[PDB]
Amino acid sequence: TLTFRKLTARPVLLKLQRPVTARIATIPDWPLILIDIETEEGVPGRAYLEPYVPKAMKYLVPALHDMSDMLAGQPLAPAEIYDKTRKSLHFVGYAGLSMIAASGVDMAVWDALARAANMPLCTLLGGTPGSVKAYNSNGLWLKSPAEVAAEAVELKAEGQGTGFKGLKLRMGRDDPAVDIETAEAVWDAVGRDTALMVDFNQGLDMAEAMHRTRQIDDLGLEWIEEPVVYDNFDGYAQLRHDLKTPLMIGENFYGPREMHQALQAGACDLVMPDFMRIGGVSGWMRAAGVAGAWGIPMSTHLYPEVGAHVMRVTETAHWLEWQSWADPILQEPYALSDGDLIVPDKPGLGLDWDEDVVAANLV
Amino acid sequence: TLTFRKLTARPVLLKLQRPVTARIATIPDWPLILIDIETEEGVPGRAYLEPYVPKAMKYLVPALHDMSDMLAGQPLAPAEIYDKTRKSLHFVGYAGLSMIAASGVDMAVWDALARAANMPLCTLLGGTPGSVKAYNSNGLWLKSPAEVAAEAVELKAEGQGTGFKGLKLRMGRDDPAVDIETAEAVWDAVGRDTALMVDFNQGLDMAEAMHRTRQIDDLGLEWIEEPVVYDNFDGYAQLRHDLKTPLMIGENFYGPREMHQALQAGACDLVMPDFMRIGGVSGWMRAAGVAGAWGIPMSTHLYPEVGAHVMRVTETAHWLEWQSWADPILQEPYALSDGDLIVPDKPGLGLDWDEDVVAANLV
Amino acid sequence: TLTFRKLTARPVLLKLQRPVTARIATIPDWPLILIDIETEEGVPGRAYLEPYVPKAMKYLVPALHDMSDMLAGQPLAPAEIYDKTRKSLHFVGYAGLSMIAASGVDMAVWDALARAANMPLCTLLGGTPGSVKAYNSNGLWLKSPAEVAAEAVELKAEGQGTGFKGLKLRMGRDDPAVDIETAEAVWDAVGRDTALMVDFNQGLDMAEAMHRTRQIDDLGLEWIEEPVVYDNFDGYAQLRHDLKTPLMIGENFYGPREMHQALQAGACDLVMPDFMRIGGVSGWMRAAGVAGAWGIPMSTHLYPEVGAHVMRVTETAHWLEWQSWADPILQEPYALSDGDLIVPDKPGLGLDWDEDVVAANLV
Amino acid sequence: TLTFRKLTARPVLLKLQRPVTARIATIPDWPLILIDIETEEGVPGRAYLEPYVPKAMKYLVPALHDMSDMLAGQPLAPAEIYDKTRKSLHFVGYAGLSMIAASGVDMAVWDALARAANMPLCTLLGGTPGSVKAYNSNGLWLKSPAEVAAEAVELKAEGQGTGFKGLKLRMGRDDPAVDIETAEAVWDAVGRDTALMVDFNQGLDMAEAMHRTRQIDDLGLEWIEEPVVYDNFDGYAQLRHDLKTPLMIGENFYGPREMHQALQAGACDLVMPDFMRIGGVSGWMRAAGVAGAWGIPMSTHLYPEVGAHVMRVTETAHWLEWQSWADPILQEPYALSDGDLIVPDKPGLGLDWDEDVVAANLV
Amino acid sequence: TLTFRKLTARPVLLKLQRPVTARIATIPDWPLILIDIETEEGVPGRAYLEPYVPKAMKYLVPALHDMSDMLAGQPLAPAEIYDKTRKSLHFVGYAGLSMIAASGVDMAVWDALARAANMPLCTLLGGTPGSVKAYNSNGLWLKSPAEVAAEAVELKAEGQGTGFKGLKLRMGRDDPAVDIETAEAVWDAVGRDTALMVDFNQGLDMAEAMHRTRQIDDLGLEWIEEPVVYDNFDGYAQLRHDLKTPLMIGENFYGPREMHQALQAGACDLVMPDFMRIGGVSGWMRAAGVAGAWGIPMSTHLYPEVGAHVMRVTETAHWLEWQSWADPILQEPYALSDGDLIVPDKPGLGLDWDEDVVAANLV
Ligand SMILES: [Cl-]
Ligand SMILES: [Cl-]
Ligand SMILES: [Mg+2]
Ligand SMILES: [Mg+2]
Ligand SMILES: [Mg+2]
Ligand SMILES: [Mg+2]
Ligand SMILES: [Mg+2]
Ligand SMILES: [Mg+2]
Ligand SMILES: [Mg+2]
Ligand SMILES: [Mg+2]
Ligand SMILES: [Mg+2]
Ligand SMILES: [Mg+2]
Ligand code: NI
Ligand code: NI
Repeated sequence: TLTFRKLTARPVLLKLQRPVTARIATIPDWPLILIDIETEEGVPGRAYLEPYVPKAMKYLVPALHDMSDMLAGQPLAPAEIYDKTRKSLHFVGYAGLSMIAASGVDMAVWDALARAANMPLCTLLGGTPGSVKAYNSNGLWLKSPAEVAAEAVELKAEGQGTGFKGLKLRMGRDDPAVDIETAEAVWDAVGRDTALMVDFNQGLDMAEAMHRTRQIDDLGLEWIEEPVVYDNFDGYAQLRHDLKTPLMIGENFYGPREMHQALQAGACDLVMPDFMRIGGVSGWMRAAGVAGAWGIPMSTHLYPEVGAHVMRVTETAHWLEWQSWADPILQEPYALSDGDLIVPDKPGLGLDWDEDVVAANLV
Repeated sequence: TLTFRKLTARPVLLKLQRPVTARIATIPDWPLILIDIETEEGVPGRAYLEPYVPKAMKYLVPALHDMSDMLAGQPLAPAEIYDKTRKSLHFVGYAGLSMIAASGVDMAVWDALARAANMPLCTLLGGTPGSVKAYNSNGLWLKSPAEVAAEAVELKAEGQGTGFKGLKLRMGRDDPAVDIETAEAVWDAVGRDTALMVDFNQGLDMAEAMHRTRQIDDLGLEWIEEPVVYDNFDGYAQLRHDLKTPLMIGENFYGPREMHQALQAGACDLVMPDFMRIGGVSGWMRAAGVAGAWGIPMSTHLYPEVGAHVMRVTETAHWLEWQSWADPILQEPYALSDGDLIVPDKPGLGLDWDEDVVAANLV
Repeated sequence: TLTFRKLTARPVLLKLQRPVTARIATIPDWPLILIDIETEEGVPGRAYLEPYVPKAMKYLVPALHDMSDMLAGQPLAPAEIYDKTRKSLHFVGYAGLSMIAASGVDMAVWDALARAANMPLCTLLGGTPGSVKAYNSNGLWLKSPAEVAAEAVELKAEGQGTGFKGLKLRMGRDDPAVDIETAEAVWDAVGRDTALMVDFNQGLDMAEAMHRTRQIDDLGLEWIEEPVVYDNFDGYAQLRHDLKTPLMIGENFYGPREMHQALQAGACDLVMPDFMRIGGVSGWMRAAGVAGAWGIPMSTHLYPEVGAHVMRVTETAHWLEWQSWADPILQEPYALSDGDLIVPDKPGLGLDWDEDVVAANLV
Repeated sequence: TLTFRKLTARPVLLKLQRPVTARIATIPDWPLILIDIETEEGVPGRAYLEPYVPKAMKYLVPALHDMSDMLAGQPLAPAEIYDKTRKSLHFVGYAGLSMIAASGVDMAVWDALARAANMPLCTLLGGTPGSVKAYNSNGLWLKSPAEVAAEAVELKAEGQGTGFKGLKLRMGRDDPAVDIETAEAVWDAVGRDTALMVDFNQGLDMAEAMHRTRQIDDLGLEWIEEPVVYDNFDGYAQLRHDLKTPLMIGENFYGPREMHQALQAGACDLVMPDFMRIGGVSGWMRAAGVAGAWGIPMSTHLYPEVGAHVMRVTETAHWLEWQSWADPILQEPYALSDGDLIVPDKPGLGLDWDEDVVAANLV
Repeated sequence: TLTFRKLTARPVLLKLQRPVTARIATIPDWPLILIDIETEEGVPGRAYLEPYVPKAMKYLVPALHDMSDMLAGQPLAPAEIYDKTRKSLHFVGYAGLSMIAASGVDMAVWDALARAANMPLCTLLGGTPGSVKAYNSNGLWLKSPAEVAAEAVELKAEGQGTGFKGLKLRMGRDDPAVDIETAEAVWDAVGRDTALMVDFNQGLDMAEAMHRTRQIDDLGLEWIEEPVVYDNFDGYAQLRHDLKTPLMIGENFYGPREMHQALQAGACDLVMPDFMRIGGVSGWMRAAGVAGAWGIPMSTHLYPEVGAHVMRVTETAHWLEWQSWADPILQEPYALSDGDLIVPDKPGLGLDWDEDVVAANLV
């Protein structure tokens, strides 16, 4: 047997190696909530959240400790717990901060059940450890073309061996021609065999989206990601239709049902759920089922360690989004080989906290 | 009157003249199940199955002999038999192996019925013997461009006289540019007036299909065949809308109803039913009713002899798929003239086994 | 071989045993065109048309003789002939009188082909002679409840043995209350386990149809047939939705494609093609593929002899519509046994003209 | 008051100045049926049918005279007579030869009604005589590119003055490249100012239609007309969507409801009802209500005189189709000026027969 | 020849025999605008408008007169006039007051055109004078049941002979249950053979409409008219779906295109255009072509005289709405016989102003 004892959630703030350079402002900081579960039987559980907004950690940590109090003494069973955490907060929404806290609990609980089985997570879910093809989203923010191009060479090599086969390139400069120029410069530096995933981060309104995505539709991008506000399914459907290049969304899906509603609306060619919004491992697995049936290629967003684990059992696995923003809190991040992330043969997610860096960065 | 006595199914394995060089592996062997029907009145029936997977014959031969036992003494009437054979295995599915056994019975009993009428099959079905425009699918597997271009010269010539007006060219190499290079080499060699039908054999996921089919959309191909796994109708609907070049599927339709559902789902521009999957002659004639109503051009897959006969009475007959992989077990294969297959003036399908090649290759 | 020599069309006009009593008038005469085909090899073909409008025989007999001149010396191949005949009249329409001529030729040609094979038509089409469940449409025209009920007793009795399991009851009286009263009086006389198929013969506009079909929706009818004008598909779709009782149409389908269109539009729950409009045996078999794919129960209209043959090989065979209106000119009408029509074991349709009744009624 | 007495239909076979050179054969002859109405009040009605196939006049004349007998003594009211002609043959189809007969009657009767009112037909319908822009469909059949280019010059000039602003060009040659060459050669000769309306005459199957219409989609055609068989609404919907050039159909619409169904199916961008199929003037004015509500531009097919009249009152009037195949039997064909056809200030249609030519070409 | 000289429009305010007794207030005044046309050739035109709102006549009279000035000297051609009037006010909307002015001109102009041809309007339109089934909308306002039942006996007798076969019963009392009692009381007094058309006059919101139309759906009403505000097509679609009783709208359609949109939206089972809103005779005729293609039973609203003329040529004519509100200003209104309005054998609408009643009620 396996019984939930308590959950501890510790907020930390990390200084990015390469700060987010958007048009609106520059963001140098990256918040993380570290989550440790204890069971009566002495099996630990470890995972983390990346909630983007440092301030919101002040709402999430309390919400996590409330969930811990609620769940104390009950079976550590991810699916049961997933149902209790959501119901507890249905009155203030299944989407949003409610889901975010519930997902954090979920990943840590799955990690604990896997350790209890003495299995890597992916093995518990019915696969095995192995490689997962990945792309580098460490940077390529809205700097100058020559700066971005030089960074692109570094980001590629971060993949080891032959390098990453893809890079995420951000767009949304005041002047569209520079975005193209930046894309053209990057390919000149790293070679055209490299896949470029472009991301607008919801920066455009529909009119801007139409003109701008059309300008880049014949560039040969791997995909065009979230050009408008994430819940505009009417707009996405129009864009998907006009665009030949694959249209990518999903990082803002709050649960499998929302994915299912996006697909019924014909809103996208590709999807990439985020682990804290989709409902953790449980939400992902259900979402993989939906994506599986529609046959839509499915990628990840953030959480490279959990992502690599579930991608090993995801029917339509497409790309794993890789970045090292969370690396400092880990004793050993997963190894890279030829741009492929390697799931290590360790129980659960195989995460161990670097407590020095944690203490040096606690809030 | 005409009465079913028994049915014999004999498994053979032929050495292909040109090995199937796919991406995963090279396949040198081609399995065939020879079917001989006996009636109480002495009228024989002869047809064959081409089930691809040699191990599968050990599931199909037993299934055929069980059908033989069940049919013994009953009237040799294809439409009644098609009903009893399907009904007997409905619990283990109408589609797949069940259908395949029922389709082999069906082709052979229609052979017997046409013999009993002393009519060629096409004539019993309401047409007459004649020629059917064909294309050559003997090869053009995944070898080098210069090697495929040379092989193409030979394949066109197998058509006799002015040769085949079309060739099937397989695509799916690791590097998409080499697929294109191969098409260009082939067209240089045999001339651009030669139609090229491109087949990916379900080897791509959706994202790969979107990119690769787009790259070849302006080449001038006759059609693009099964880019993705065959039951992904949502994906096919998408590909077909985006591609200007006709999208072709159908070889994995299990029955007319499945064809009808694919057309309702807007999955394809063209269809090419396979005789062992569609329900033999009975299935084909029904799918032809469906295709005729929609106005969808209908082509064949494998079984060039049965194909030529039914194509003579198919309202939307398009292209016949010709290969000579099964020729060795026949005393006389159908003649070719300028790329048309000639249906001979013989009762039934006019097959007589070469019992030397059979014994030389029996399993 | 088998070669078309000539075709002769003789118009005859018969006094109906039970005259058509509608609201507009009383139609007492039934026209038939008797078709005889000769081949160079001495095989005959015989079939007939029931074109409803006596004077229309002056358009069809010439049309049929014109087709005989065109076909002269060509192979007697039904599928090919069906192409040729329909093609020769395409400027004056595929639907309507053109189709009626082609249909007559088609049925007779199929009869000849089957004779050539020494097989009953149904056997040639892949089935066997046997029984086909029928219902009686000889009468139950718009008379008084008392009269209709007493006639219903005789009508059930024409079935032999336990009698017809179904009767066609015509409706469309000035006072709908009397239609209902009539239906009730019939069930009172022949018993409630007798299926009543109600036919309105296109007598109503949509508002009347909405009112009257609703009034009878709960009587327990077998079906409701053509309440409005036959090409009002928008209307039929509305009626079909509002009514729970099955809605029946199709006797005015000109070809399999038109059936396809009615089904896409959602116009009906059941279909009943007429052989002179659907395209004869060739048209029926195509439409049977379409109906089979959709799963729509398929019934016949007129031509009980051809009807019984093709229903033996029609996948979704429902009811055969039986009447004795053309019996007079046949030497041996098909036998009836417990309301089933018995397809006799004779070549083709096994029709032989009763020349005494022909001369007596020739036009 | 105005009373129908009798109707006379005279079959006539003319020789075309420029013979129809198609792919399959060459038709030099053009059948006509001159129709004459007599009224008890001494007012005549004159109109003609152009039924394409000479042999079909054998069916129509008997049908026309059968309608005379039926209408004799009844009020000469076009709408009432339209109702009564259709209903009399509904059993042998609303479409096809029956509609053709009714339309001929309908045109003569509308002509009589306009004469009785002493107004040109267009004036009776609420308009006034005037010019109607036309295009020349006299030829450009399937001849040598140079032969067609030369003819195109003569054709523009038949329009008088600055000439016809549009020409019908027939496509469908064995080699599609020569179709295009012909377009380019016709333009070289008459200037790119000239609109080209391409017509395939239903000569293609769907696969041919897809390839070929795509090849000509960037040529700058005014429209592409009936590429495939006229009732294939599913195929037309696909072509319309794939093609940017407008897709024209409708010359084979039998009645206003059929146009309505085509538009619901998304079958076309432009329509061009033919007066013998659409139901004469009654049918046209109803069709114009439909096209007017959809906003679909409506053009005509054959019958330049009736055509010019109704176009004057057609809300979405587009192009008139002009040809002079019927000219010989008219004393005074309508005047041409700078491409526009001039509706004269004569009562009715203003037709008078040249009884010399009639007698010379009677049957 | 026929030329427009001037149009005079005279406001008159009558006092209804039976005052309008709605839920909100009682309305005893009925405004009419009388319209007279002068042609250069001395042919007159007479028709009237019923704008409901007395003060509106001050917007319309200046609008009609402004139209007179612009039309001065141009040909009196309804179709052409219909286009010029509508065009001149397109900047201030095609629907609404613009249309109402244009419709008044259109009816008066068609009257003149018919007079100039010495024909009744219906004869000019292809019909003949005759009877048209009518229903009585003179009263049955929101009084008590026994009062309404009493008035009903009176209203039915106004139809002469066997009486009106239909009555319009208004609903929308504060208390629904009394609406129901009123229907029964009317039926208890005039017999259940009499059709009741129920009109709510847009008086409900959707919740009330759902509840109240449902409560009366089993009463046996001829139809249910306009329960909610007239432009709520979403709501009507729902109501029409839920209600088995036919749902009637249309009196508020501004033009044939609006009817087309309503049908496309599935908004109703029946339509009843109003002549000032639909576009007079021109708009009606076009709308009749639309309605005719759909098979929608079409009825009239107000203007019994113009209505009876067009109903004689309306393919799906259903019910004529008859009331005697405008009678006082006519010398000889149309006769009734057994509930059928009689179109008299007189040129145009046969309207002549009783000028003493006009002088007596002028504004
Ligand atoms: Cl789903
Ligand atoms: Cl279908
Ligand atoms: Mg992103
Ligand atoms: Mg797209
Ligand atoms: Mg294939
Ligand atoms: Mg496509
Ligand atoms: Mg019937
Ligand atoms: Mg239903
Ligand atoms: Mg044409
Ligand atoms: Mg288009
Ligand atoms: Mg009202
Ligand atoms: Mg309803
Ligand atoms: Ni599109
Ligand atoms: Ni429903």
